Amino acid sequence: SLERSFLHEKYAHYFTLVAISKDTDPTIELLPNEPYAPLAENLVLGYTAI
Amino acid sequence: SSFIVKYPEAMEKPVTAISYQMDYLNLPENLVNHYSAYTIGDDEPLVSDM
Amino acid sequence: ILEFTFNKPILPNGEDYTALNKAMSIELTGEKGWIAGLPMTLKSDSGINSGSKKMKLSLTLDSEQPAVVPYQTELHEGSYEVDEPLLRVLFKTNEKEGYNLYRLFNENVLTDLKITVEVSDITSVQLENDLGVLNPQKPFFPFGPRPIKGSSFIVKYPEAMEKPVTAISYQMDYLNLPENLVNHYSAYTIGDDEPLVSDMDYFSVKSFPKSSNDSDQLFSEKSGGGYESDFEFQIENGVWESGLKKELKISLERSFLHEKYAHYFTLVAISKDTDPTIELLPNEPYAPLAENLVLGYTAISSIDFSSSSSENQVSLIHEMPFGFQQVFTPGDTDNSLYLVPDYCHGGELYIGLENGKNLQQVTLLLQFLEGSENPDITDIFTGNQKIKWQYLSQNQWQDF
Repeated sequence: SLERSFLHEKYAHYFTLVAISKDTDPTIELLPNEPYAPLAENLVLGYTAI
Repeated sequence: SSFIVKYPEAMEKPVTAISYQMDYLNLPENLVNHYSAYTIGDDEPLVSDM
Repeated sequence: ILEFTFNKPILPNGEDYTALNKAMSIELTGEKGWIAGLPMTLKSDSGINSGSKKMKLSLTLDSEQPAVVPYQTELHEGSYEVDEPLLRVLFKTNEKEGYNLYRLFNENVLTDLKITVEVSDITSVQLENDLGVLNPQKPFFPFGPRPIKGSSFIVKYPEAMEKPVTAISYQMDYLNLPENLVNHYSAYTIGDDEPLVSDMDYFSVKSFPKSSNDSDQLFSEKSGGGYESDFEFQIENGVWESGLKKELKISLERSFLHEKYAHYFTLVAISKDTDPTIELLPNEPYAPLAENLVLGYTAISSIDFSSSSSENQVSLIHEMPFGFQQVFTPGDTDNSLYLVPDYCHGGELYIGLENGKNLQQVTLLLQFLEGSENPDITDIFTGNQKIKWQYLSQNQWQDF
């Protein structure tokens, strides 16, 4: 189980604040990147019993 | 949220050890730098390290 | 293509393909029965070199011909214990050439058989995405409608993958590709206005079966307008590399920037330094929609009939005037095989008996028309010569 989220719930809030700033001119480097969703493959299992 | 792995053939036996491996697909070059735009308080990053 | 190698030199005078077509006739087991007639004519590269120990046959089938299928007693009307397709060849004994090839092969032992099969213009293939199964008859999105780093495209064709394939390849066309893929993304820049897509190398792939192409670039220039793709694979000894799944898989190194469109669009629109114009707004990112996928392949088998420890996976059957015989089964070895049954000079009469038992006596009356013989023959069973008798056991003739 996950202890902490990947911040999907905050993207809209940070994006907005940068875009409407009156102190700085937004640049691509200041905008938030889309939050990561951990897509995966190749699951392999092994075991021992006695 | 969670992720569950099941394999009845092993679970019905007197298993002493069990393990698994996975690969990720489209992971960013640096997961910490990826969230540098997500800060609180006096511009302190939510994601400080791995 | 079929090659037959023997211990001895077959002929001083070699033979043209038009000579072989007067001596032999070849048929295959297909969907509706035997495939025969004009489609099974030997081609011009077939023939025999005089001093050679090797005979070559060559046959081709049009795309309009029925499929070649495993033998079925209910369809091909016979009684063979064969679970594979059959290729049958008979000699045209009516002709001098047919009769003479039969005699020439009676003693010249066969040692090696090589079989090569080449197939092209295959369209019934199976296609897959990371999202599922695609319909190849309609324009489809390899790598998805919204491609991402790491997404993939897979081509499968079981008929080839079950054979000792030495080579395999395919081709594709793209549909609504922009006039220039690099100029298309000129609005997508970083740092001091430096383009993310600087050239065509941006769009590259990984081939897991280890493609033989000269670069990893996804698009190749079409001799006409637009782009196509081309993927060639080679298997050095016909042996599929252990760990690969018998599928052809391509994956993307870099995305097509779908995830950035909103960000660049916004920044241009809200600029306080410049007035936005249509030339400054980003174009919608491309999704590589495609069609007309075509597959081709080559596979090769080679059998030394005398060698142990070899996968001699072929079955050999002899055709006889009133029946047949299994000669060589898969996995066998031998030292003396022939393509034909051996019939020596003379005459034979066969009598079949019904309802007897293995220890009973049989009394037979032979009623002749006495005197009805040719009086003008000098070879007439002099001395103690007489007619010989034998019985059949396990397909062998045995003396009483």
